[PDB]
Amino acid sequence: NREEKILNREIGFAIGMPVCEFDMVKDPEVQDFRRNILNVCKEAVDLRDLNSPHSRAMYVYPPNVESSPELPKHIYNKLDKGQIIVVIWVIVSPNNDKQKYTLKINHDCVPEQVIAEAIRKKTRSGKYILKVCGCDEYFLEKYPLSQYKYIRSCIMLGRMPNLMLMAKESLYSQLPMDCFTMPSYSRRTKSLWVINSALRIKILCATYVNVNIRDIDKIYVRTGIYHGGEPLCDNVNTQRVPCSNPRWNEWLNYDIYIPDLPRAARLCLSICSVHCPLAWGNINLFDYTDTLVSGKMALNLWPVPHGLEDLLNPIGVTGSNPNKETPCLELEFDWFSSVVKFPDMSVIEEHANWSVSREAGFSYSHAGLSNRLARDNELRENDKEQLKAISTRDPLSEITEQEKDFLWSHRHYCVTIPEILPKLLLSVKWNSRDEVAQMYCLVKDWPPIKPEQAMELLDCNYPDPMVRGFAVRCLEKYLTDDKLSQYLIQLVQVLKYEQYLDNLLVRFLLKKALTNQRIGHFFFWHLKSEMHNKTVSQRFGLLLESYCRACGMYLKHLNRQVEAMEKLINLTDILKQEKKDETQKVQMKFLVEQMRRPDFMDALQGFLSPLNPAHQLGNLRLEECRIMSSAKRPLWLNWENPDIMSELLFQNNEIIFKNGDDLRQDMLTLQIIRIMENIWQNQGLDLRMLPYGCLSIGDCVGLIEVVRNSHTIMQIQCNSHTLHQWLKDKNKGEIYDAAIDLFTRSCAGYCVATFILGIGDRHNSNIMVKDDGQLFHIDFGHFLDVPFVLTQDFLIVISKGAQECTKTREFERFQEMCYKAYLAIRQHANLFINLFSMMLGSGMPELQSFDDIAYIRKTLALDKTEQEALEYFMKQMNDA
Repeated sequence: NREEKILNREIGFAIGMPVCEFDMVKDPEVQDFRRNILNVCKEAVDLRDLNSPHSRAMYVYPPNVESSPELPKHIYNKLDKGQIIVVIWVIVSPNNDKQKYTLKINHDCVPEQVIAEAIRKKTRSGKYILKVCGCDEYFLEKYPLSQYKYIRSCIMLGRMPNLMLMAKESLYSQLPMDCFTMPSYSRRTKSLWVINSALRIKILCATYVNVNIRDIDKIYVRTGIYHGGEPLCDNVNTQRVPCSNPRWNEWLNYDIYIPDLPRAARLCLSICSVHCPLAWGNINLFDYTDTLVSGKMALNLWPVPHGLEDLLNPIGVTGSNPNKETPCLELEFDWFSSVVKFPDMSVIEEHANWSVSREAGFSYSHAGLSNRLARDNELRENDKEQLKAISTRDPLSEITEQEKDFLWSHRHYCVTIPEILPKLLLSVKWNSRDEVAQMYCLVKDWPPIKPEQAMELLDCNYPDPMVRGFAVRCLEKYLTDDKLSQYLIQLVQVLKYEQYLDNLLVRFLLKKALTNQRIGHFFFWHLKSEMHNKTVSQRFGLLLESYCRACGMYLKHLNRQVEAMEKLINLTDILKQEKKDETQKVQMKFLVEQMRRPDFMDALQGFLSPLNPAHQLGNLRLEECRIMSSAKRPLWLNWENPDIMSELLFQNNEIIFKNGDDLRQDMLTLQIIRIMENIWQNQGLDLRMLPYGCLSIGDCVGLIEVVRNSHTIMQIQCNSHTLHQWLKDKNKGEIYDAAIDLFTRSCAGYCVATFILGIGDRHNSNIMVKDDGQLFHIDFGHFLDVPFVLTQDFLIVISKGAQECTKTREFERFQEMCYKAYLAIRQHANLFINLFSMMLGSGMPELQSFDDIAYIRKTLALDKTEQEALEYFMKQMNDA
């Protein structure tokens, strides 16, 4: 058709990849994915069409609400007699005439109740909705007004809520309807258990294996069978062969029997020199149709990632390298006269139910022969008490083989403490179909666990699809849209661990992206920002294709953002190329020259901010745009806020564009800070952090939010009393007390957060202070390594200029904030551990092994008691 060719052009421009390149791939998994995923698209579109048009406005403008309607004490105490003061704005004439009506109402009022009170005091002389003044956020559901994050924050900050009445007809008429069309491209045996053979694989020859004859005599193929990074048997190598003729023609035998192969079994192989590795690759032993791979097949290998001292790379992704001009290794698997598939769930349930009756046969005498079969043995309360103690340890405490045998034995009891499932799963012998079949039935009826606990089951050491299917069940039952957005970074990353294109995790995330457009925005950009990475570009490219067909009109607004970013990349590439050594003035002349060409001049104005799509980026104030003093030439960009009420929120939107630095680390560290702030605010501990906008949009390219009215400590010094005098100066009179209080709280938060996270390299140019006293750190490149950090400059401010701070009462109140903030994060240690664990396959440099993560066990003292952990942080703080 004709409309389909335009839509494919729009999809291709958004992804940076022509749709026809997807059509060219003859891998049937690819084509099946492109068709089979389309039911998620129709379900999502139908969810947006049931109860139109309010259904599609919910989609485009979801409520921005907190997790729970309950308010902490320090929040409620902001509100005398449970009453909030809210200003409601109405425009009487089409000339944008302002009329404010101030209201005093209960915080739990639905937006309809706030419209009623506003319309009654409008007349003192069901057709409207509330909009946040200054940005495209709406209050469409019947949430308690205090539960919306904007209203909650206005209570938190002691700032005045500014809202606007707007008729429903206004918003609805500006939301175009979605005409999702199904595309022209959707319309297109013996079990393993009955095979008693040992596994053997044929390593025949290798091509494109050019390598320097210097320091190379012989080369050889190292293989290994793994299940999620743990070997199922011994690694078997091939025999050394000459470098000029890479032929082995060798069948390798492995200590594992075929019916015991787990579903997620993978062949991890590599080519190694003689005694270093050259290139690696992984193959799934089963395809996406549950078929034991049989026959000849060739694998294009991957270059060794810098830092890989091992010989195999079992955590790297699986599949052939798309660059077919790389080392290519040829393999052959046994055919067994028939198509071999993995047994049905009914066959597994039979074998497992059979296996439980074999237990009651064996009785108590036989139970002695195996420590893992302690089911028949009677269980003292010590056993129940040890299982409880095991279930309460962090996801990275070592589980001994005694404990693993102890866990398998009591699995019918572990169902009663479902939080122990992760450690239980780690106790299975995954190379025993007898045990695994029996674990499946446990997982089949396992009680749901918290989303924060289930996310662990999606990282790099739970590859089994039944384990991961249970994990998605949990998120799909308890994970709120708020928490989904909060954790979206990690949930996108764990898609890389998935063994196949079509899988329950991606169907979950895609459906939520296509029913919640705040989520779909960052879903898009987190995927788009890594299309340059060839290990996942095809995976994310196909997933982006299906998204762009069903997200609706927002595809047009996304392309609008993509070309904006693309012009900024091209323009900054030309600066780093042709004017990199010129003065900043010569660079600015060239910048203003390039920016005033007509094609560029609208590509970058009249689009939505990728940092926050509620923010509209109107006209560009070139007079306020500058190349920044930093290296890599950051662009200070300034747009007009075209909103009618821009003066009540922010009149200019200031964003830094940075080309050259990997921003994934800043984006992650600020996520952790935001979550830590959320934990502290829920426990009534008002420690004000500033998790500040930072989005990676591509390979060492991204956007950074500007916080206004802030200065670095180094500039403020331009005496240890110097900082405090600046704060006294900026904050005279009654403001002094609130300002000192704001600095002490923000300092406590960042002291604790930087200590826990091992945030080193902190100097007076990495710590800024706002005019209202808000301290906050910056440039989070390095992290997880450093001791507790408190300069004398900070302490003088806390004690309001006193000589000894330890002596004053304010330092006592400062410490209790830290100890409480420290113990609050420690009580949520599993959350942060799992979040970092999910980031291991990301390819991020500073999160590549569990050794990198072990440092938060040390700073949080998880192997000690909450007493002795507090004393450790008692000491770490007084060490100054």
